[PDB]
Amino acid sequence: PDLSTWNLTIPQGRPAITISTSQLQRDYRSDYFQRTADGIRFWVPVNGSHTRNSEFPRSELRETLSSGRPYNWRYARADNWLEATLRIEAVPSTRRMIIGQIHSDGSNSGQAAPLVKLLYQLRLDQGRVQALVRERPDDGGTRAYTLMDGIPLGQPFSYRIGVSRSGLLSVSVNGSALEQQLDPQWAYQGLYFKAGLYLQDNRGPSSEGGRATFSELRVSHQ
Repeated sequence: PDLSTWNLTIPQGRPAITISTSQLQRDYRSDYFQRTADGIRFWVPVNGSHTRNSEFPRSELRETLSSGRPYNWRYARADNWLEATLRIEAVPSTRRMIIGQIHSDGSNSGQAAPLVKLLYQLRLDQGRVQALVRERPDDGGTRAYTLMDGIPLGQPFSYRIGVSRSGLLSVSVNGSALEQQLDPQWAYQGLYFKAGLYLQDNRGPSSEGGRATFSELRVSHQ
């Protein structure tokens, strides 16, 4: 996958370090992020470090300009899409983790919160992917929609998250989708894509954590 348009936050350093787009391009490799024959391999130990405003570790990409500068866009400028193919290889005790998001920069709202978070949850031996969407930028909560179930560890699945230039939010897994016209307050918020592994668990042995390989990861604003 093309890493030209991403920078990466890892679960090491206190607070957590953000690897620049430049450093990422120079074939950066570590236990937390590796370019493999199967794509990009993410790994986040449950006891890894956290960003200054979060309580959970992550090895997650954040959208940027090729210059490494954070890229926040308003949907009206074009058709925005994030497309991925991945397989979950390991999960933490809580058995859930964020695998993708459309986050808000909070430039024109009281908070910087995600518009949508894709959550993978392994229940026993079958994993399901839920889309947690918040109706308005300042909302305190989100609504969960199960897009797909029956995805065991190792089984590849695809997902796509996007917002049309007219404001139509589209979220899907294996093609199973949910479409929603965005509330007008979203039209003037800076939005950005994220992909990787963001845990929602922070306790356990170093041997515990989340792991996944993305065989496909494309971002486009056409």
